[PDB]
Amino acid sequence: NEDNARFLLLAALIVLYLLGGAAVFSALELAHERQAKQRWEERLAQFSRGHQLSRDELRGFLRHYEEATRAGIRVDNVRPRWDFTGAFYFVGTVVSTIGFGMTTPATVGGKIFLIFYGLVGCSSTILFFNLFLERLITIIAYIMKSCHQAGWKPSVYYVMLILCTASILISCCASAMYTPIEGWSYFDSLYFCFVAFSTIGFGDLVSSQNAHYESQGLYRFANFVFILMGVCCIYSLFNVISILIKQSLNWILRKMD
Amino acid sequence: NEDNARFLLLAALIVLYLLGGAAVFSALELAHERQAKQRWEERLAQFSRGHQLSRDELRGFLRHYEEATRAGIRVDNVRPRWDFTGAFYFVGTVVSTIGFGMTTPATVGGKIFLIFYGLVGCSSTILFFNLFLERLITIIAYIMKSCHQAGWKPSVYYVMLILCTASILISCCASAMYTPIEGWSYFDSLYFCFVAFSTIGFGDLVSSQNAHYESQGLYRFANFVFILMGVCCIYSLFNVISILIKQSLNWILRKMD
Ligand SMILES: CCCCC/C=C\C/C=C\CCCCCCCC(=O)O
Ligand SMILES: CCCCC/C=C\C/C=C\CCCCCCCC(=O)O
Ligand SMILES: CCCCCCCCCCCC
Ligand SMILES: CCCCCCCCCCCC
Ligand SMILES: CCCCCCCCCC
Ligand SMILES: CCCCCCCCCC
Ligand SMILES: CCCCCCCCCC
Ligand SMILES: CCCCCCCCCC
Ligand SMILES: CCCCCCCCCC
Ligand SMILES: CCCCCCCCCC
Ligand SMILES: CCCCCCCCCC
Ligand SMILES: CCCCCCCCCC
Ligand SMILES: CCCCCCCC
Ligand SMILES: CCCCCCCC
Ligand SMILES: CCCCCCCC
Ligand SMILES: CCCCCCCC
Ligand SMILES: CCCCCCCC
Ligand SMILES: CCCCCCCC
Ligand SMILES: CCCCCCCC
Ligand SMILES: CCCCCCCC
Ligand SMILES: CCCCCCCC
Ligand SMILES: CCCCCCCC
Ligand SMILES: [K+]
Ligand SMILES: [K+]
Ligand SMILES: [K+]
Ligand SMILES: [K+]
Repeated sequence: NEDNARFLLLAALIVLYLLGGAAVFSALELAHERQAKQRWEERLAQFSRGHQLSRDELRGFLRHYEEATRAGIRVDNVRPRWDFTGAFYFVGTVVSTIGFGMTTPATVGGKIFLIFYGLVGCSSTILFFNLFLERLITIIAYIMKSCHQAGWKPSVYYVMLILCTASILISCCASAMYTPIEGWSYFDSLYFCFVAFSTIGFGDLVSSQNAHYESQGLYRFANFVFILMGVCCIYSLFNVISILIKQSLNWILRKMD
Repeated sequence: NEDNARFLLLAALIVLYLLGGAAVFSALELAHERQAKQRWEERLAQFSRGHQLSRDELRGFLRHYEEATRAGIRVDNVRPRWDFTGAFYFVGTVVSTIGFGMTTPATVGGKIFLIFYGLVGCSSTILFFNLFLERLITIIAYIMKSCHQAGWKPSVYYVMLILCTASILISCCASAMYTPIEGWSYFDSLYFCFVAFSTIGFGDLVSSQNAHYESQGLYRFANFVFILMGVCCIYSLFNVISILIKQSLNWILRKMD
């Protein structure tokens, strides 16, 4: 009966959390959306009136451009898709369940292979993350025992603090490189780092997609290393916080009578 | 020493898997990409020649259109963002780490709140999935014991088979709709179902945004229910397959002596 009660309580809390977040986000973003839409409408009217064009022709042209954008054509000199390096980037985003969306299959035959490839690879990546967390806990215990000098296993709180510090340090180090090389601001770099490391992957900001990129040999290697370490650390942090939340739910159930 | 060897072996296998997948995907998609690019170039040249517009003006117009698209403007009629239900959809995609990308924050203040909101919600969702898997295993054991009529826990193989069957059934039932409602093909519907249920979320196909949507009350409820069940089942399947892969790694390590 305890397990069922815990399940039901967690479901109700998640529902309330979703409702509150929806209200807050709407209140934050509605006015900016409306202003942007009005600005676009004014620009489109100005362009249509300037060159004595018609709106149906512009609609057809924009539909063709949407198709071209889906194909991969951009406005500012992007790197080619579906070469060996681009395919490596695509499979890297697929196996980690990030899914930026900058490159997607378009043919029948590529989609079946995507289904089977992902089905086989995602589980292996999850196993890799679990083994990494176990190794990190073991090395932390060994270091603590050696410094004091099995039963020296650290508590959950200290592991959480260490993971938080490591995540912050890695994010700052990665942003310090993303900021100059790209045309991004520091806060935007931190936002991109959080979105990528959590395996959410909105796709609004994607790195290493500018055709000629100076050295271009070390940059891709550094990008790969940074993304891998960030994903591992953030996943471990999520698991530890989930354990703590479960303990809190147990306390809430015990208190209520 | 065994743990370190298993870690190293898994890393090497994943690297080889990535290389092979990259080669196959490139060989599958390069020609289609090139054909699409040539088609777009021909269309753009035709339009520019026809309407006597210079290249730079068209480039500026397309840059403005990209800026407008980033805020939610489309050539077809779509539902507004950030009213109250778009926010519900956005937070639902955020907490489950799907990240379609059809709606993203654009203001300073909405990005910090996103960071903290996701940090707190993703762990709760992971805990919910784990509790669901435990409950499903327990109910399977109880049903098996009752049919035969603790020590009646099923093997991993039977759980994997049951999860596979449930995933296939849910995917087919969900694809029964989305086919006439949005005018998709059946294979495209299955592809979208797999991409969404695995929490990859490319964003090329997104459901339930066409402004007027007939009933629009039951359709959203059904969409929510279907996505929730699919995500739960596919995550459970991933965990079981990871356990099996770990057993296989142990076997091959033992064989190597
Ligand atoms: C060596 C350890 C093996 C484990 C690998 C597991 C998962 C891969 C995870 C993340 C890779 C992120 C994609 C970045 C690729 C960029 C390459 C480029 O910019 O061209
Ligand atoms: C009642 C169980 C509580 C647990 C909820 C946990 C996670 C939510 C997961 C998936 C929902 C994503 C789909 C959002 C669709 C919104 C519906 C619409 O407007 O089209
Ligand atoms: C341009 C870089 C493409 C290849 C980079 C992958 C390097 C991974 C091999 C080292 C880990 C064992
Ligand atoms: C238009 C639909 C918005 C609200 C739908 C959410 C329904 C889930 C709440 C009931 C389950 C506890
Ligand atoms: C005792 C059974 C009560 C039902 C619990 C399930 C509620 C959540 C379903 C999504
Ligand atoms: C006992 C050896 C543990 C190996 C740790 C691997 C390094 C992790 C951070 C790069
Ligand atoms: C151009 C400045 C780039 C600095 C990157 C090095 C950060 C330290 C990593 C250990
Ligand atoms: C222009 C310098 C870009 C590469 C810096 C990263 C060096 C490797 C650090 C691991
Ligand atoms: C003896 C342990 C050497 C470290 C193995 C791990 C190296 C790959 C980590 C990415
Ligand atoms: C003992 C009852 C636990 C609830 C099982 C139902 C989960 C699936 C509902 C769709
Ligand atoms: C037009 C929709 C026909 C299919 C709806 C039935 C879905 C299966 C519900 C169990
Ligand atoms: C036009 C009918 C669309 C809604 C069908 C789904 C009914 C709810 C089934 C759970
Ligand atoms: C905690 C509930 C938030 C208020 C809901 C508003 C619905 C219009
Ligand atoms: C462009 C090919 C690079 C190959 C990397 C080395 C493979 C181990
Ligand atoms: C065009 C045939 C592709 C086959 C995909 C791989 C099947 C497992
Ligand atoms: C170890 C380097 C700390 C991060 C430097 C930040 C510089 C903007
Ligand atoms: C241009 C290739 C760079 C390879 C980096 C070194 C690999 C260990
Ligand atoms: C198993 C595939 C070997 C790597 C192929 C490299 C092709 C450039
Ligand atoms: C429990 C139902 C929440 C209120 C629904 C609001 C729909 C506009
Ligand atoms: C300017 C409003 C910021 C709201 C987010 C604060 C996070 C605790
Ligand atoms: C239980 C319904 C099976 C799926 C029907 C498919 C009809 C196109
Ligand atoms: C239009 C509102 C539909 C609500 C579905 C029933 C909720 C249990
Ligand atoms: K994900
Ligand atoms: K994702
Ligand atoms: K995504
Ligand atoms: K995306």
